[PDB]
Order: sequence, then structure tokens, then C-alpha cells
Amino acid sequence: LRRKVQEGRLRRKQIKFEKDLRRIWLKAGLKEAPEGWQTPKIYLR
Amino acid sequence: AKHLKFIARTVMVQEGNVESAYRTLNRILTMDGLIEDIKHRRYYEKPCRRRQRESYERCRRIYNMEMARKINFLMRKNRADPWQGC
Amino acid sequence: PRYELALILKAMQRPETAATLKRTIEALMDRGAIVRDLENLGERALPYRISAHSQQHNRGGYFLVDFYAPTAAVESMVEHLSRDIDVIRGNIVKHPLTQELKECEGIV
Amino acid sequence: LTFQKEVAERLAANTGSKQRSRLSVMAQYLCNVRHIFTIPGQAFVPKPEVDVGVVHFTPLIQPKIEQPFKLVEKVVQNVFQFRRKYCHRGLRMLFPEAQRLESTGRLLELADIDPTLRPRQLSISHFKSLCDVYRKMCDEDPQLFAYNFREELKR
Amino acid sequence: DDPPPSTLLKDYQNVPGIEKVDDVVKRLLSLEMANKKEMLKIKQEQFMKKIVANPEDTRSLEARIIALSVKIRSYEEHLEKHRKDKAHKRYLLMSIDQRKKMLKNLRNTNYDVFEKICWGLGIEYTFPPLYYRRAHRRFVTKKALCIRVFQETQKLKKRRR
Amino acid sequence: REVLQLQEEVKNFITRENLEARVEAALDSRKNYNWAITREGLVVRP
RNA sequence: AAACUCCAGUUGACACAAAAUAGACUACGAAAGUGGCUUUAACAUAUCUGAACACACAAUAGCUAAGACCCAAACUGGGAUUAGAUACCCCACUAUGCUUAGCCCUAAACCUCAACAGUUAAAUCAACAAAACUGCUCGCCAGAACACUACGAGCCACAGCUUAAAACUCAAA
Ligand SMILES: [K+]
Ligand SMILES: [Mg+2]
Ligand SMILES: [Mg+2]
Ligand SMILES: [Mg+2]
Ligand SMILES: [Mg+2]
Ligand SMILES: [Mg+2]
Ligand SMILES: [Mg+2]
Ligand SMILES: [Mg+2]
Ligand SMILES: [Mg+2]
Repeated sequence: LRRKVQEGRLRRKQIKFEKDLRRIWLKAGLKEAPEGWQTPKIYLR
Repeated sequence: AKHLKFIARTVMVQEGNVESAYRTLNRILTMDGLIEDIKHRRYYEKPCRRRQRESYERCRRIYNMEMARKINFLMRKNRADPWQGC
Repeated sequence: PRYELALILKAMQRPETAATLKRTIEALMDRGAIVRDLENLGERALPYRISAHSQQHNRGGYFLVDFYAPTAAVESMVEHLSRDIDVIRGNIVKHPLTQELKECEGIV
Repeated sequence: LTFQKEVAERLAANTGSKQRSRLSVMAQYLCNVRHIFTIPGQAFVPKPEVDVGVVHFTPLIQPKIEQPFKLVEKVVQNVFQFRRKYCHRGLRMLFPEAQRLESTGRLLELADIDPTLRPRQLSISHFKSLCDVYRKMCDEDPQLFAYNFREELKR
Repeated sequence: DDPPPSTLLKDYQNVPGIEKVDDVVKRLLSLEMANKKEMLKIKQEQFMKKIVANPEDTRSLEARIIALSVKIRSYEEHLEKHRKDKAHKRYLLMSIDQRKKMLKNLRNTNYDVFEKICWGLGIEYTFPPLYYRRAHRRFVTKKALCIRVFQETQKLKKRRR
Repeated sequence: REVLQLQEEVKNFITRENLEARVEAALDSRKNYNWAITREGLVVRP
């Protein structure tokens, strides 16, 4: 059960990272992400 | 195995005195440390225990020698009283 | 540097021993060695039985080859001494004379 | 029943509890096991150096593995004999040496088990699949169930 | 490149009449028949003659830098073959740090000698990083996105104007 | 002095020309490296 | 008692294992560590201090692939044992101890003495430990427990390792 909670928290952390990254280019004025940009999954093996 | 036999740890019997030859062989093996090695090699002695034992034996020898030297040095004084009465 | 090769050769007759000595010295020179002297210690019973090249030896001829060789030759020479079938045991050491005899004042 | 604290936890260890071992699966595919409370060692009149746990067993209406007890015992013991290694290292000791590599792969393929799963991470359904495939193998080979790799290594 | 094997030892190079000896003597007194340390000494002497104004003064910063550079080269050659020698990896890294410190001192003290040393010994001086922090995965990813977004914004502004 | 000593010593080195002669001479020779020491510190050669 | 009797004794051939005596020595290395022989490389710095995170290392245990296997041995079997036997004795045999290439990064990792420089005059000095101090620098600590914990963050680790609190409670520790 500690595995499930930890994996859910890792998903939440990845979502937070993506959301901050999105905030950056939205504030920069870009309607979409830079061409070819894909947020990597850095919190999963 | 690869060595010549009847040279190492070999004692000759004199006048059929087998007992004296056996006891001399025992003395040789004891003073060469072979007996202690055989007795110690029956079971494995852990390295830390071996180190502690060696240190204890060395320091016991040193302390005993120092105490014996002190006693021998102060034994010269032990004699009849030359100023008895006073 | 200066090296000493201690060679324990098979107990053979004079012609075979001479040929083996020539072969060893030729290998030394082929690897770049300058040989100083070849020295005979004699044929004697080995301190123990030595099994070399699928043959057991109890006696052998002791020889000393003093030479100067490059540092790279030594290893190569060792390999050759492993393949020669008439060598019971060959070992290269730094020549004892090169080591400095440091002087001592006695026991403190 | 009362057990020692460690044994009670091993009996009541979930998939991914450090006390997960043979006893956990062995008790849990047959019984609902509940480690209720623990009694410290100071409470026993000659005081031991260990604690005491109280475990409650309720037999399960539908056992989670429909197999003979001794077969499941062998499978679980061979799985858990190397508790920190990959599971296949434990399953491969169920078969003779000659057919070891082939039979281990066959068992894992038919059972649909990831070889990189460790013993402590294997749920009771994985053990169900492994036990079923091993039962089929033993039915196809009368003398497989009597194999003891230590006796083979004796020779 | 190393000195040729026929090079004579530093100890036997100024002996009078050393050109009048037998070829066997020349080989015996050469680098071919000595350990690596003599060859390193010859390298150090060559560097000193090439770079420093007074090749005899070994107590100056430039001479020490040359000696440590020779030692660093020797450690690199050793570690090329001995990949798992942790002690000599440590020695190489510590020697590089010490040479960097000496180079900083020389640059702050004597720029002409510093430049001559850098050219002669093939050393490219690098200034230290200002901050020492871990560049973890999140940080590098976010930095790369920031650079990409800046480039895109530059393109958009260029198009606008 | 060392260079001169090496010069004089090189004349006696073994070469490809004198390999046979020196090998046979060695085979006709024996050297002893053994010697003993007494309690008084005196060398006793064999 | 089980076990073996393809057993045991002499003799001969024969390791990818670990290294009597020396060593009553106290050496090498930054530490961890290092005690069979030969050879090749080789043990930084001509001020000092300077990091949980930067850069390189870290006993034993543990994990990936391949390999070796004498002996030892967690577990696993069997033998013998009272009246809940011996966990402890005996036999057999695994992971592991070994090598190659990667991980993991913890120890009573301790001389339980932070690094350099200096002094022995003082009152020597709470106690014990290991005689008492000075100068300078970095690191760390401010009642107990909660807590080698929770959360956050990072990590070849996915339970792991590092950093590390708060609420309630007590007059103590
Ligand atoms: K200690
Ligand atoms: Mg420093
Ligand atoms: Mg800090
Ligand atoms: Mg480690
Ligand atoms: Mg290991
Ligand atoms: Mg084994
Ligand atoms: Mg072990
Ligand atoms: Mg410090
Ligand atoms: Mg924690």
C-alpha cells in the first residue's frame, strides 16, 4: 500500500512539473509549447 | 609433499629410549609453535579476535617482564637489618 | 635496468645444456638485452620436486645470467622462459648489486 | 493464537511488507489473517527479550489457490529461498539441471509472470498461476515433484 | 611526444668525452635502458629549456608548474592502462587542482610567464564556476525549456518587427 | 669515473661473436655464493 | 544415531581457493584498508583553513549479468535429544565468501580527540576518559520525547540512502 501512495505522489509531482513548464511558455506568450517540445517523464524509471 | 621425507620433524632414538625421543620431539614441536598452530587451526578464529588476542598476549608479556624486572631490582634490598633497634 | 636471471635447467648432458644456454641468451639479445656474464652455480638436487612440462625433476643445473634490458623486455622474456621445455624454473630479479648498501650506526 | 511479534507480522504481511516471506503466503491463500495487537515482553512473569503478537485466522470460503497443499508449499519455498533475488532464480531450482533453463522459461511464459519480480512483490494470484502451471508440468512428468536440487548436488 | 630512446640520461649528458664511447656504452647510458622516471626528467628539462628564462631555478612558480605538468602526464599515461586504479585517479585529480591553483597565482602575478607556460605546456586556463549546485533532471529540463521558449520568442518578435 | 669504469667493463661483456666460447667457459666453471657468519660477526667462506 | 562403504591407509599426479613461521615487527595509505614470490607503472601540493549537496573514493552485508567451486556457510532437509527437548550437538547442501563489468553508499566507518601554528608558564584540574592551555579557521549545537520520524527535495536506490520539522504532552531529561 506504500507503493500505491508513492506512485500516485510521483504522478502528482510529474503533473506539477508539467504544469509549471506550461505556465512558463503561456506567460511568455506562446499559445503552444515550442516546436517539438515534449515534457519528459523524469520521475518514472 | 614435494619435499624429501624423514628430514623434517624427525628424531633418532638413542639406546632404544623411545620415551625420551618422543618427548624431545614434543618439545621441538612446542617450541617451534607447531603445536599451538595445530590446536588453533581446528576452528576458525575471526580476524578481529585474532588481533585482540595477539595484542593482549604481547602486552601481557611486556607487563610481566617489567614487573619481574622491578621485583629483581628491589630484591637486592631484601637482607638482614643492619640498623636493628634503630 | 640491470637484471639477474636465475635459471634452473633440466639435468642434461653438456651439449644439450650448452645449446639451451645459447638459446636463452639469444632470446635475451633478441629482446634487446646486453648480457654481462654467464655464471654457473653447478648441478645439484633441487630443494623439492618440481613438475615442469609434464616431467618431474629432482635435480637441476643452476645458472645466473646478468644483463641489462629495457623494462619492457622482462615480461616478454618471462613468456619465453615459460615455453622452453628444458628450463625447470626461470626467474628474473633486479640485480642485487644495484640495490644500495645503506650504512647503519647500530641498534638505537 | 499467540506468536512472537516477528512471526505474527510475517503471518500478517501484505504484498510489500518487509516481513513478507513463506509464512505470509502460506497462511494467506487459505485464511483471512489479522494481527490484532502486541503484548510487550515485560508483561510475562519470567520476562523474555521479545514481544508477543495475537493473530486471528478465519478460514477463507474460496481458497485463493485451488491446489494441493504440498505443491504450493514447494513452490512458495523455492520462490522465497532467495528473498532478495529475482523470482526466476528461485523457480529454476524446481527442475533438474538438464531441463532447468528450458523449464523455467516455459513456466514463466505459461504463467504470465515478469522475471524481474522479486519474491516479496509476488501477489497470491501470481502464485496461483505458477502453481497451476507447475501442476500441469508435474502431471506431464511423474518424477518432477520428487526433485530436491540439494540431493542432485550431493552427487 | 616522448624523447627518443637513444637520448642520453640527464646524469650522463655533460660528462666530457661522452661522444667518444662505444655504442654499447651509449645504449647503457640511454633512456632505452632506464625506467620511465629518467624519461620524465628529460621531458621536464626540455620544457624548462623551452619555456623558463632561467632553466636552473627550480623554486619558481613556472618550474613547479612544469614539474607538476610532467607528473600529471605520467598519471594520465598510467591511468590509460589502469582504469580501476582509484589511488592514481585521486592523485591525478589532486595534481590537476594543484596546477590550477599555481596557474591562478602565476596569472595574478606574472602574465607574460603565464602566457608562455600556457602555450608551451598546452594548458587552456579555465575560470571556475561561480556556483556549485546539483543540476538534477528537473533543473536541466526546465532550463532547456526556458532556452527554447526564449528562442521562439525571439523568432516571434523578429517576425512582428 | 663511472663512465670510464663502464668503458673498461664493456670489453668483457658477452656478444654474439663470443657466445660459444663464453658458454663453454661457464660450463667449465663454478662459482659459490655461500658463506656463513659466526657469533662474533666474522665471515666464514667455504 | 543418521551418513558413506564408487569407503579408509601409504604412494604418485593435481586449483579462478587463501596466503604457517618471520610478526615479541608497528610499517605503507586520504580513509576504508594493506602481511605468499617476481617484474612494470607508482604514492599531489615550497603558506594555512576551506563543502550533507561540487569533484573523486568508501570494511562487511546486499542486487544485476557471465564464469569458477577446495573449504566455510545464512536458509532448507535429515539424526539425537526433555516432557513444549539443544536455537546451541551431528551429517548433507544452497544464497554468499572468489574472478570479470556495473550498482547499492551504510558501520562501535572510533584514538568516540575537526584542520594548521604555538606554549609548558601559570591557578594543573568540576568528575571520568586521554596532562593543561593559547592563536586562527571551517563544520555543528541551544530541555526531554514526538524523531536515525512525517512532509518537501534529491539520488541506478522504489521499503532503500541524505537532509529533516510541526501539533499534543512533561518538569524534568
Ligand atoms: K574504536
Ligand atoms: Mg586544503
Ligand atoms: Mg554547509
Ligand atoms: Mg561500499
Ligand atoms: Mg559481494
Ligand atoms: Mg556455493
Ligand atoms: Mg559471507
Ligand atoms: Mg575539516
Ligand atoms: Mg526515512
